[PDB]
Amino acid sequence: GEEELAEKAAEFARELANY
Repeated sequence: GEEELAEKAAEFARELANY
């Protein structure tokens, strides 16, 4: 399914909040 596509966008997000 598309579970690796969520872990990649889910992380770029965590770094997006630190900015």
